[PDB]
Amino acid sequence: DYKDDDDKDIVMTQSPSSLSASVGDRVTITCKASQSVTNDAAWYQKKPGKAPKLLIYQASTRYTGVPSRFSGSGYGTDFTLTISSLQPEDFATYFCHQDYSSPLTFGQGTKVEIKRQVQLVQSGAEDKKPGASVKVSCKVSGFSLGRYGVHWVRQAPGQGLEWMGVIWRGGTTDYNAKFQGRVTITKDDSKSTVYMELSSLRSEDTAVYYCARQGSNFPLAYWGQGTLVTVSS
Amino acid sequence: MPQWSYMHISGQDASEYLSPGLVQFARATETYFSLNNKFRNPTVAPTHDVTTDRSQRLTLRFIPVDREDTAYSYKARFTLAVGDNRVLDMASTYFDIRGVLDRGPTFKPYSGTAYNALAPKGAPNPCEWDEAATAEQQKTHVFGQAPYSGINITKEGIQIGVEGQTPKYADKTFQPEPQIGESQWYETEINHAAGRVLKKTTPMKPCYGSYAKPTNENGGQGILVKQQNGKLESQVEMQFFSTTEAAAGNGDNLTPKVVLYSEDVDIETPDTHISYMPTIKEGNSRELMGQQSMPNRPNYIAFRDNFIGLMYYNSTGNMGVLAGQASQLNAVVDLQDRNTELSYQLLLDSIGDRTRYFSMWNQAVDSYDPDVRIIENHGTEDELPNYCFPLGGVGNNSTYTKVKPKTGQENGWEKDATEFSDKNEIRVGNNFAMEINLNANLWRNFLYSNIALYLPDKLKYSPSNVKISDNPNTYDYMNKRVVAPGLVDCYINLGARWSLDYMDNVNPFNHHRNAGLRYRSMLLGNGRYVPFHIQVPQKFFAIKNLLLLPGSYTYEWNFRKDVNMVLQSSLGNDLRVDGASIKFDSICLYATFFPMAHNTASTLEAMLRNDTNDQSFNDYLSAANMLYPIPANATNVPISIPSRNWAAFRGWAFTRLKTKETPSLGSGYDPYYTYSGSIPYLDGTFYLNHTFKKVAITFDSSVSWPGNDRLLTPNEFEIKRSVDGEGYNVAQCNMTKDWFLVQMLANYNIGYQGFYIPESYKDRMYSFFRNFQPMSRQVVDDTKYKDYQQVGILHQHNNSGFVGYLAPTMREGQAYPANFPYPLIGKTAVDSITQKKFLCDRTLWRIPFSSNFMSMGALTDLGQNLLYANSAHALDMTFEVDPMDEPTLLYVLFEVFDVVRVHRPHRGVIETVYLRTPFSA
Repeated sequence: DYKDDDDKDIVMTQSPSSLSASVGDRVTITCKASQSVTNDAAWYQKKPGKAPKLLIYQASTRYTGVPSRFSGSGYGTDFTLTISSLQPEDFATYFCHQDYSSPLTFGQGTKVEIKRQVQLVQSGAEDKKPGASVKVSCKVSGFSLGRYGVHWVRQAPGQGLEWMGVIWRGGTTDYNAKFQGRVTITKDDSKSTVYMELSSLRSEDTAVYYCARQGSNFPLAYWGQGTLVTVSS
Repeated sequence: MPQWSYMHISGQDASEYLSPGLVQFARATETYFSLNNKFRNPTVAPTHDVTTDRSQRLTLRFIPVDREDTAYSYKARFTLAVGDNRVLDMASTYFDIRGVLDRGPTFKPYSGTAYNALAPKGAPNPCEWDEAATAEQQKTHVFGQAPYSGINITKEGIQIGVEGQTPKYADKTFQPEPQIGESQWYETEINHAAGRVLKKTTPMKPCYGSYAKPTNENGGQGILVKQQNGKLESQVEMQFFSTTEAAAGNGDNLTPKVVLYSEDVDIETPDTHISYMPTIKEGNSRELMGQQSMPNRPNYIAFRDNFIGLMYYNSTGNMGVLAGQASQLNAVVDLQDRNTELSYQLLLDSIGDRTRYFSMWNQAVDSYDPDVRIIENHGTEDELPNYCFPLGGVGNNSTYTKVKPKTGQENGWEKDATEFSDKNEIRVGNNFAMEINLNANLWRNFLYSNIALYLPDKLKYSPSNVKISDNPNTYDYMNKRVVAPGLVDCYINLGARWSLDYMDNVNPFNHHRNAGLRYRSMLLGNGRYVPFHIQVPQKFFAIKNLLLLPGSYTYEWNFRKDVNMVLQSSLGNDLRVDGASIKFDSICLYATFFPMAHNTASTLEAMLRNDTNDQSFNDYLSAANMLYPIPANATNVPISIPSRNWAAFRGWAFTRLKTKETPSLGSGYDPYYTYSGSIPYLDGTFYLNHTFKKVAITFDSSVSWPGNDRLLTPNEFEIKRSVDGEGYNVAQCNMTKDWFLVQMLANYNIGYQGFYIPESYKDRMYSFFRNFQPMSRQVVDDTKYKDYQQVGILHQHNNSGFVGYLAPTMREGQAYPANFPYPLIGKTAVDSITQKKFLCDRTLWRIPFSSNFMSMGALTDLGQNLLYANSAHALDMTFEVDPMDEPTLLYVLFEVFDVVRVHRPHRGVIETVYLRTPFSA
């Protein structure tokens, strides 16, 4: 009866959906995974313009340079992120995340609203018509592509964070089955650049596309500037 | 008949019944188109004048009239009866002898052992011993094994099964059986184990060679003790054991995990001895668990080649007799200057092929392995390493838990014990192994078995803490004397064809690879107790081919009982002292007669009784034999013959013998004969020819022979020369041009029109070229090699850490660069000298009394010339030989004529006229 089914997407269910808060309030968010992820839960903070910032990883560990007011908890299926005392700089949208299994999955993302060195640089934005394809670049500096694999994530308007794929240090690719093989990730070690090519575009692929890299023992932590791809008929 | 001649069953040959023109044609076309097989040719047996028609025996058996026996001899008297109109060829006669033989406790017709041959030679048997307590107080220690896994262990023994609901326990008399154990290679928990162990009362012997006869039909060896009521009873006693840690507990939990069945047995080492005795103290001890066994040397024992020695020949005191009943006179006239046995040997060689064996007469020539006599050391083909591996193919391992990756992380890993075991055996790296040089080991074993163990006794030493005989002629002495393997190791004269100098003067036929002696030993069997039944032939030259006409005749002969004479051993030990005994139960005489038609037999008898038709024979050897003592270490051998007649002198032949291996015949019994090896004087197993240097022949006095400035060195016959400044050596050895020429001419008449290989039929087993083995080698130059150092065997170390020190005992020492032998090849080769020599076994040296040394006729031209035919001459020969540390003999055969004429005037009468010239009776 009870056996954690691997090789099946792990859904991060984030509650509540939205919240209204005032400076000084204490905020609490919860995440329920479809199956145990031991302690491989991470929380990110994302603001509209900037790229995601890693807050907590391995459930309870504070990433480098994270204020004391943030804290994480939980294990297995249930996890909680608490801000002891809010501060105007914290008004953003926070995301649950798991990397225990592939594909990487995030939560739907909660909305905190008011109540009354390593470098990755991507190519320029662009737009195209349905049925076509895109190729995005990701110039890398500060580390070798033989030591780390590079992931590709996207954020569609009014949606969560979608893990697209990764190319590992040895060149082995891993793609999100959700994309029906439209994604193809390549890399040139000489030019230290990673390419992500998407095909059979649909109007629903209008999104920001982020180049990303994990740490040796902590989740995704280094992100590109983001590349906006628009598609309309 | 009519149809036979037509079908060519009978009639005339093809040449006679075919067209003359066709026969002519066939002869013309034979070379390129034969027609012979196309036409039948008949063959018809004669119908009359050959065979009789009346009842006639083909074989007669005569039981002896009178038999006399001493301790060393026995004579048998037969009345050989040739009926009228019967004809007897003495070649068809022989003595049928039957008796009981006991070859003794020194007879070992095999190498190695029969018992636990695969056991490591130092490994002990499961044993127990008393030892000083020390924390007199003594305690018993056990060293054993428990290979049987049983169901349980109670005070009733090991449980080996069930009979329904009742548990079945091991029958102590034979269970558990030592040859049974686990059936799989890998380890298992064996909580109930059982085995057998020898009581402390049974002496300690190493497993290799251990034998204990069985006391029951199920293989049990436990000695049985006679009880009061008179029944035999088993004394097997059970001994229960558990781990020391388990015995530390209080006791209620205490249970035995092992049970050993201790028993006494009648251990013995029938065919092995101790190569390493650690302590002289008698009694079981831990130290005595280290003693090592070694198989006893092989010693084949049999009757001699061609049954040499069984019948007295050339002994005045024991002269055979063949005579007519009427005439008291004897037809046999034997001399001590005659060698009947050796004559028969060389005769047989001339007629047929001595390499073939005929069981009837024990006809199996003595021989030696050529690769034992001359060592041809090619090293070993050990380019590839040889390995032994664990029975599991891997060896030691570690236990590993399976882990699976976190597929979404750079380097995240997670324990996976749900579906897999957390104790998986895995070995990292190559498997475990050990290395061995198989070909090097096999070569080493060959050298030690066939050569090292046969070295002269001066190179061996007496074993430590082991009793040994005082008599060097006993098997015990030869078997226990220790030879260090380093004297004949893998690196001896490496890359040379060279016989060891110490072995040149060692009888090569006293060896366990003597194929002939071995065959004759196995014709009797593999045991020491042998009831034998044999046929002995008549070898005397006057009789063996005589055709005996009708009449009655006394045929009486004497036979030996001396084990050292009738028997032959490969080691040559004194079989008198070493417990050999023989007994001749019965003897008969068999005569085979041609079933000749009586008219033909009568006519032939009539023709053969006439004077002109006397039968004539002569000894094949045709020589007068003389042995001159050569005292120990003497090099000059002078001999002289007083003035006498030399008409018909055919030549000289000579070799060298050892007084030890040469018995004194004619005495009837030699009380100082302590040797049972080959007897070259009789069997022709000569092997000391190479020790001759030169011969000086001086007729009368001051008259050199052959003189006339014939030879390169005309005064003397130079056989071999050490460093010839003139360069007179030949054939890449130390033999002289003169001597080689002489020998080639004597044997084949080759010298003068080129040197080449004689025809095979001319070059027989005892010929010269067949046995001519030149040899050369290089050795370090102790004077010119500036870094020379004399390192005796005591301080040589090659293969150190992998061989025994000065013994055939176990691995010893440490690995280290070798200090021996000096390299004779390569960039760092040492300054070297060259030694040349040769061997010439089986043959005799020949100086024919011929003008040109050739053989143009038995009666040499010089044997007829006026000088030696009409005058008397004294002779002075001087042989120069190599010194030898023991007494030897100069064997000189004066080649002459040894003829006999045989006359049968009337029925039952036989007269003989013997002549031998030169050297008359």
